[PDB]
Amino acid sequence: LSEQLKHCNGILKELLSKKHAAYAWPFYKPVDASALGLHDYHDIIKHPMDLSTVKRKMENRDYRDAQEFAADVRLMFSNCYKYNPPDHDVVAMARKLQDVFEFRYAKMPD
Ligand SMILES: CCOC(=O)Nc1cc(-c2ccc(C)c(NS(C)(=O)=O)c2)nn2c(C)nnc12
Repeated sequence: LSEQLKHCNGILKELLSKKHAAYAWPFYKPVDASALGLHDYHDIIKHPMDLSTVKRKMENRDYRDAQEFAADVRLMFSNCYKYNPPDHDVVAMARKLQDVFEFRYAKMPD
């Protein structure tokens, strides 16, 4: 891990931590469209993403740089904003978790 990717790994640890679990847990595993009845989910969302996938990629040392890590995390959030109306509970949860991500990601030394 580069120093930037070590920083990203620490961010991932925080996003997965009990501190944020009350709004992070819908992002812990891939959206299960069949169980939830999200009929059009895989038509609307071309590239699903979630924290278990980010965690797998980081653990396997698959990210080439910090930008690749950030793109996945933002893809996860953007999918949630794209699929859901603005007043849905899960959009508010996404925003609270993204507050954590964007602030800590911005503090990455460069
Ligand atoms: C028409 C109503 O729209 C929605 O219900 N939307 C969304 C719902 C949930 C969601 C809820 C409850 C549970 C138990 C789960 N679990 S999981 C990760 O296995 O699928 C997920 N996540 N979500 C994400 C991300 N993005 N959108 C949604």
